[PDB]
Amino acid sequence: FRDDACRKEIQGFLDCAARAQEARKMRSIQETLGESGSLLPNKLNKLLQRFPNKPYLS
Amino acid sequence: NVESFASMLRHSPLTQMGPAKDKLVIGRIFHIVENDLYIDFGGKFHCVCRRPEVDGEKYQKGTRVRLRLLDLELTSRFLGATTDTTVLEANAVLLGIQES
Repeated sequence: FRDDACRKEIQGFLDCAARAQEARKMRSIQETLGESGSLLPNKLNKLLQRFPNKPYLS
Repeated sequence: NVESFASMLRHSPLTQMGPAKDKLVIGRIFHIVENDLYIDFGGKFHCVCRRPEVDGEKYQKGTRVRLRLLDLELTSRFLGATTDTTVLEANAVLLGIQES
């Protein structure tokens, strides 16, 4: 447990943490704001409520 | 000797056209919202085709285009419904400008 002989290994673990931290921030915000692939329930339920299913007669 | 309605329907272009599936028709752009174009082609509903990238500028109101119709009215019935769901529009593919 000496930090003078394992300096190279620590940087790998350090630099990674920095990159990983940024990805978490980028992923959370971008997914909701960004429109990729499938829509979100909140926007998809506004589309299903415009064309409601009618299992009754009127 | 007044023409009846049964004679109009027999000799009308739509009736003789037959199934719209893969039929070349001529449309008229009547409303444009950004790239999307709203096109009438002698049917009950319009089609909403997107502006072609190659020559977008030429597609203004009045421009007459060529379409390859698929449906005259997009309908489908889904699980539990008692009637069909209609989006009040036709499906067609834009094939460019009618070069008169």
